[PDB]
Amino acid sequence: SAAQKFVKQVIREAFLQDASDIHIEPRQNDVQVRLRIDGALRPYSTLPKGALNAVISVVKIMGGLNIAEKRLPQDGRVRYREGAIDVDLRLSTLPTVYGEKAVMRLLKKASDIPEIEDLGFAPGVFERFKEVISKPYGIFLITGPTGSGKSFTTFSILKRIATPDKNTQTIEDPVEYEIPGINQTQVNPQAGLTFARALRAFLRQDPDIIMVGEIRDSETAKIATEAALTGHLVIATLHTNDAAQAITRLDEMGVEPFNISAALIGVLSQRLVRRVCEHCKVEVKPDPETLRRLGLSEAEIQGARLYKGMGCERCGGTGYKGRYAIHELLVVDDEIRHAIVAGKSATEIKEIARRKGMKTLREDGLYKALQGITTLEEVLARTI
Amino acid sequence: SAAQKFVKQVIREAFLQDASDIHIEPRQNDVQVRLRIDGALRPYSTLPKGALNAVISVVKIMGGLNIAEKRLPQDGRVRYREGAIDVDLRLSTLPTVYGEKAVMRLLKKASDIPEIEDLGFAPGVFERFKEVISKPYGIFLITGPTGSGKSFTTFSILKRIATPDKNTQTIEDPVEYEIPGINQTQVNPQAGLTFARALRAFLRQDPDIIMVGEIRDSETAKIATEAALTGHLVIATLHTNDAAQAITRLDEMGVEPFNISAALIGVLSQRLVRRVCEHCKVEVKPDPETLRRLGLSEAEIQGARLYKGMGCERCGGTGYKGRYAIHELLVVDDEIRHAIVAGKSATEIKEIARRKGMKTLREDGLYKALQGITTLEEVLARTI
Amino acid sequence: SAAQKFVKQVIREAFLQDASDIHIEPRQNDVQVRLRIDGALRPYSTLPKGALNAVISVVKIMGGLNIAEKRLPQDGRVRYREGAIDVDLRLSTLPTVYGEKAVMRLLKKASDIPEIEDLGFAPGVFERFKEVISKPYGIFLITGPTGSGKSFTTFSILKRIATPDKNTQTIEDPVEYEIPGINQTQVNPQAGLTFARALRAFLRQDPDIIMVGEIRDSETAKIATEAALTGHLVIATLHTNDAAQAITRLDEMGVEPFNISAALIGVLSQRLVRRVCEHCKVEVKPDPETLRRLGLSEAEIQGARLYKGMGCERCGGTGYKGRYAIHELLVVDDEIRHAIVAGKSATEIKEIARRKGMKTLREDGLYKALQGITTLEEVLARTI
Repeated sequence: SAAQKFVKQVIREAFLQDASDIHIEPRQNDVQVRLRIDGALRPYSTLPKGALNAVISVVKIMGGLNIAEKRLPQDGRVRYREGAIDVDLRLSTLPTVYGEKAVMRLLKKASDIPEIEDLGFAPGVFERFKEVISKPYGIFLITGPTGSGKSFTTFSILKRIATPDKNTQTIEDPVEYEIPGINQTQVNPQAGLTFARALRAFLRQDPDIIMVGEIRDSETAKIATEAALTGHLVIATLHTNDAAQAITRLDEMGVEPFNISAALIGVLSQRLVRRVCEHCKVEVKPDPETLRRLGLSEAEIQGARLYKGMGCERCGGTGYKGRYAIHELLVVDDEIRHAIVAGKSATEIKEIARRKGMKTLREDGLYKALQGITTLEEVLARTI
Repeated sequence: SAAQKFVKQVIREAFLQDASDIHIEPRQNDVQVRLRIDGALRPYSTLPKGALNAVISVVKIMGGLNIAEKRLPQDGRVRYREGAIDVDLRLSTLPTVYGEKAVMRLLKKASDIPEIEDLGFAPGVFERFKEVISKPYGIFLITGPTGSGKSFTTFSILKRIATPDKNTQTIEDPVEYEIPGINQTQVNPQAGLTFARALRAFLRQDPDIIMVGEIRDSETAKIATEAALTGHLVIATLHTNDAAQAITRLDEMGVEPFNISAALIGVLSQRLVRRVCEHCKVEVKPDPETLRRLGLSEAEIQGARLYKGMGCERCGGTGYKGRYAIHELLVVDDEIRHAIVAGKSATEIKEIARRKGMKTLREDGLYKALQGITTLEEVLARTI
Repeated sequence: SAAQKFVKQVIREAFLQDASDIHIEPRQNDVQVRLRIDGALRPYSTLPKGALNAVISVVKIMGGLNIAEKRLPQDGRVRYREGAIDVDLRLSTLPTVYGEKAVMRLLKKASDIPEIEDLGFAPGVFERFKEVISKPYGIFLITGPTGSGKSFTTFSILKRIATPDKNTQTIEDPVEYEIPGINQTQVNPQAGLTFARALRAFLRQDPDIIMVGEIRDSETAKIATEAALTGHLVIATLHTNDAAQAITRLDEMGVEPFNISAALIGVLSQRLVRRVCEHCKVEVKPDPETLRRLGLSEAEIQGARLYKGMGCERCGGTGYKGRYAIHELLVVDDEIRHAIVAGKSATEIKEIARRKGMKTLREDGLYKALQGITTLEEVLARTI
């Protein structure tokens, strides 16, 4: 009874709450049910400990798992739908000394991916961003922390450029999104489709745009670079604290600087900071020391403002609803390319880049705090 | 019975005075019982030879081990109590030509998990420990050999962050702490549920917090870090005698250096020394050879104070009263992150960190001796 | 499965437009088939998504792949020699969220068998080509994806050296490069005539020249090696992406390292770079660091004049007009044979040959970029 109601009730709300994840997680006497909302788990409900196993068996069914294989941890995919609700789930079940556990991660659709316009870049760098991502060929990187939008930006760009005339071709594991116009290839070690193999397949597929879900394999750093040189547009993902580091990372991973230089068109770093919920938005003031570090001066600081939430139903009482992306844009030109071929470091490139207009990740963040998206605190609190 | 009371009482003293282990050994009238309090097998008491069977039968009957079996070894788990103590032990016995031997290991209960404030950090390093482990995301490494205090540090941090409202998924083999609010997977080869398989599921299962009791499987090291890279807060336990080299060790475990860089919030190397009993502390010379080897300053020698234990009864007659943890904390800012992605060694990472003010394991320990808590020599014995 | 209707209409159009590739794109509700011409795609037709699965399934049959196997993707060459439409296709059923994408890359026809002077060899690789092919003993291996002219050149070797004084016999799958006056055999796996089996007979013929159309089978790697080992010129297509890697590749395929070195005399990799159409030969004088990092002799980096096609209504506006061959023949001597047994990296064994006069593909292609034939980017794209 309760077990069947339970699985579907949590899943239904997870989509409605836009939880990124659904948890059915057993404890000593009961099961704590939690939804990952705006990047963090919070309680939803509880199951009786007995209901737990009935519940886990039900989700194994929901994801297509082998219901009989209760010794080994398993996973699969739930095409969970309810009325207008439609988000695939990645279901994973696991034994616990407290009974079986199950979690259903929300996977996404083309309709969840923001337009390139919805990504959150400062307008200055955004127009330059669009100019870089619109290039007929060349390396464009999107790098950084969880939820940063490395994936969403990558796909916002890929969808934009996945026009009738372009083989937008990607590497995902499993496919994260359901998107038309783009060949969303899934990594499959049984087939030999490792990330490096999947990019070898990318070139064999005669592509227009590469998407490397994460450039982990050294070979993917090189293949993505080759792709750029071969006349493909290259979009690839890393985890860096800045754009100059991401270029540096292409060299740290073994990509020759003469290719990075010829191929590179721009590097983007990106991260998430909480967004103030509109239903409770209120004007507050910023910390002037941070603002002085931005170069704002007393002259502009005197009129500076930040926003926070007062709390509302939309934000779950936290004052914030969703998180927004912050962007660093290393638009690449001749001086940067001369620095790259020479083998220059992230610091050396960064100095050129800022002189050339590279609004920094931190700066775009603090800027968005100042433009009313967030607070000059959350920005600082989500980096290293 | 005398044996049952003996066992409950020795266990109480062992936990109360901080033994790592309880040693009950074969002797021809009488049985020698020692407690490894503060690392030394301090004498505790004795029993008639026939007590080897009565007392060990208690160790086994409680452990869940077969009493009659005296040829093959056994290893169990018991929640034991007397006086101020109610704490878990591992229970094991050894087949012996002279009659069995039994030793019980001082596991702590979930309810005994210390606040991070209770881990022995001086206020300075403490605030940094707190700031590191409380980072909204990333991996914290806890390192060292038998006698380092890893499980308390490991679980202390967990106590602070894995509230009942947060999803947590822990790997143990077998379970030591249990711990409502946190899902605890016990590794089970019957299934094929390795630490790696346990984490394979944890990753797909999206907990906020991941804990691994021992990073032994390569895949386990990688996954725990993978989550930590972008947003999960991860606690990992492993063997290393240097906070910066620990980074190198995680690289050795198969975790991509770039993954480590992004994930890592800090590394703590630990060691425990004997605390001097207050009621018989002896202010010492201090010894010039011991001091020379350690490098103590006249500022310390002529004003800070080192003590030895003389004997105060309350110390088991050995002059000491419990372990004093010594802590070497590497705080991972983004310069150290750079060093990591750059492939830098402990020397390079440590030198950057010391240039930033990082206190070494010997500097901390010696301070602790100089705080009048421990002995100059106890510190020396576990460092250079 | 029709599916196949489109597969056939598409293939016919792809050849007529000289598309480099066919893209049967699995989509959300349908399948979008696109052709690649001069750096961009154009749509041809669509199929129902259900037809996609039928496409994937039938193309698997076509490639000799298992139609019943869709737990994983498959790939292979399809002998679609449909009269006027007779370019061989590289089938890659790469799995996406919408099913596998049936890419079919176009592999070239005999295209007349050239003299070695018609291949565009630099004097370095040219004279060495002449030297290597003139031999009575040893394997002359050629690399790059079919369509890059491997077999074009492989058969050029025979055209030039299979004189009335020499016993020549070749085996292919299917015969791709016919040469009048030369005895050609086609494999027949149905009979059991693997390449190895044929080559085994070739050993038995005490031939002067033994051709292998594609050294792909493990048995064949061993026998093709024996083909030369036993005292015969062997000429072969080694279907990999690098001449130097081709050496190591025989070892990768299970060929005794020793037999491989005994068996080899020269390995050529070749590619074609897109041309700059004269009009837009803009002398983008090089950054010497690019050229130096490319391993271009200092003498050459100084004489170097890099180009970039402007794009340029006569290209256009890609910056390029058609393709131009570049070459790297690793003439083999004893330094190379040491390296062959060793299984050295492509770069090092190639560099050894480079100093023998083998303008590496990077030196040669770059030299051609440096003359305005092609551009930096194309060279890097083809030579990294």
